[PDB]
Parts: sequence; structure tokens; C-alpha cells
Amino acid sequence: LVHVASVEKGRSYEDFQKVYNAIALKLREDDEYDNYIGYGPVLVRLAWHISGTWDKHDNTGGSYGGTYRFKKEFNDPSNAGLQNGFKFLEPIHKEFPWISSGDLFSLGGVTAVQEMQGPKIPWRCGRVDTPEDTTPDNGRLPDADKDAGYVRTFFQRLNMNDREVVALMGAHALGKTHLKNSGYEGGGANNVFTNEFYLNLLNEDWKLEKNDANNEQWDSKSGYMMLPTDYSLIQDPKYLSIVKEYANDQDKFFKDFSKAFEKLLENGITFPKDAPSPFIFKTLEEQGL
Ligand code: HEM
Ligand SMILES: Nc1nc(N)c2ccccc2n1
Repeated sequence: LVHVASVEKGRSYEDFQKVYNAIALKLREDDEYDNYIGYGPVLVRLAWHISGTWDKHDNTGGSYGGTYRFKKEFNDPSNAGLQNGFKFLEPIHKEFPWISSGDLFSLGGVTAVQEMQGPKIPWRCGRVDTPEDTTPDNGRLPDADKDAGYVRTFFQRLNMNDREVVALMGAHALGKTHLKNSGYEGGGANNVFTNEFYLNLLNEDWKLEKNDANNEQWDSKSGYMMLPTDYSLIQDPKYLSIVKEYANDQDKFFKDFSKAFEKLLENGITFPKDAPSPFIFKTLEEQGL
């Protein structure tokens, strides 16, 4: 099963920078969402969940086909809450109807990371919407109540290795869990992309508690939380070494996350040899906008 990137007809860097800018300006304007977190975190989670359905064995799922727009995927319990992200992106799509759905969802995540002061994430266009019958079944995204061996095995399906897994999970610096969506509860409100997930893992005094949904999670006296899968990154000695590396080197973390996130967003896509190079979008700040 081959998915060949096909550039939206006649479009170039400038076109996609306009789309980036519209998302970024909306991110800035819609500041009240989720107790003043704004939409950045949910857009990162959306880009992950539309990509994380991928299966390397048969090239099903993945970001290419934009299949989250179909009911089966939109209504995956693992995607609860992501409708907010979809609704945020709706006016962007109305304005730029030429961008594919996979391109828009993935670009939303790139734009969110960058606008939250994260690393630059090179991004490629050319995802093409595919029909409803190409929508992957529910159940391909990961459970949060498991251990390091689960995480490791899970991510092999997405062709990610230990360093790529630990880097990607640093996105849990962002936003929060919501009991109604996932059965986990959080009290953070962070919308700045940093390596603090790792620092918090290493520095807090974690206690294994049950939340109001009767699920276990790790909580600190200072009010932080970790999912069991987050905490597994310090229980496993291979993950732990990498957590320490990123806690001690912000730039290395940024560079590794950028690589891994781009790869996650591009899994399953064949880029023809004469495709455009990846685009690196300027932030609103860099443009003086
Ligand atoms: C073992 C893998 C992972 C598990 C089990 C997991 C689990 C979760 C859960 C349970 C939530 C809360 C959903 C809600 O209650 O609203 C969440 C949110 C989030 N996840 Fe993950 N996650 C994983 C990996 C990733 C990756 C790879 C990324 C992106 C690189 C990511 C980005 C996010 C972000 C940004 C949020 C916050 C959304 C918000 O504030 O609305 N996660 N994740
Ligand atoms: N601050 C914070 N901490 C986590 N462990 C987390 C996990 C999943 C999603 C968002 C998160 N936000």
C-alpha cells in the first residue's frame, strides 16, 4: 500500500506560510480555551493521534489520508476531546479549501509547537484525502495504564526507537489531562514548549494515587501529575538514561523532538525524488506579525 505525496496544485512555500499564519493568528486570538491554556496543546495531540494510527506492517492508518474527518475515527474513544481541535481548524480549512485534511491536521501541530516556542519542525506537503473505507479501526492508539515494556512494544509499530519515544513523550510538558476525556486528571496549564516534563519526572516526589475515575496516576505534593506510561520512562533503565539526557540538555531535546515529530507526521508517505524540500515556517514573532 503506497501513498505518494502530491503537492496541492500550484502551491509553494508562500501558500503554506499563509496557512501557518492563519493558524498562528487564531491561536493567539482564541486564548481562553481550556482555562486559558489555548488551543496549542490540543492541536499537538490532534497531529499525534491522526499520525499514530499508522501500522508499518501494511501502511494502513497514518496522516496521509486525512481520515479523522470520518465518523469512525472522529468517534474513537482515544480521540475524545480532539473535536475541539477539529473545530478550531474548521475556519482555516474554509479559508484555504485547497489544503488537504492530512496536511492541515499535521500543519496544525507544527504551527502549535513553533508558536509555543518549541523547536522548528520541518514540514512537507502533499498528503491526499482518501475515502471513508480507508479509515483505520479504533484501538490503534496507546493505553496510558501500562508499563515501559508496553510503551516500547507499542511504538515499534510506528517504527520508533527508545530515543524517539522518550523525545516524543516530552510533548507531555504541554496542556493537561481531563477526567471526562481520558479518565486521568491534571491541574497544569502549560502552553510553552520546554523540557520540563523530564525535569519534573526526575525532581518531583511522586506518589501513586487513585483519581476520581478510580484510575492510578502519579502525583506530587506540588500538584504535578504523570500517567503510568509517563512514569515508566523512569522505571526502565534505558528510558531513564534518555530522560536524564533531555533534562540536562534543552537543545538536544529540541533537535531530537523535531526529528521524531516530523518522522511521526510523515510515516507512511512516499515523497517522490523531485518533491519540494521540507518547509521551515517562520513564526509570527519572526515575521513581526
Ligand atoms: C504512550 C504514549 C502516550 C499516551 C498513553 C498518551 C496519553 C495521553 C492522555 C491520556 C492524554 C489526556 C487526554 C485528555 O484527557 O484530554 C494526553 C494528552 C496529550 N498528549 Fe499524549 N500520550 C502519549 C503520547 C503522546 C505523544 C507522542 C504526543 C505528541 C508528540 C502527545 C501529546 C499530547 C498532548 C500535547 C496532550 C495534551 C492535550 C491537551 O491539553 O488537551 N502524547 N495524552
Ligand atoms: N503537565 C502535564 N503532565 C503530564 N504528565 C501530561 C500527560 C499527558 C498530557 C498532558 C500532560 N500535562
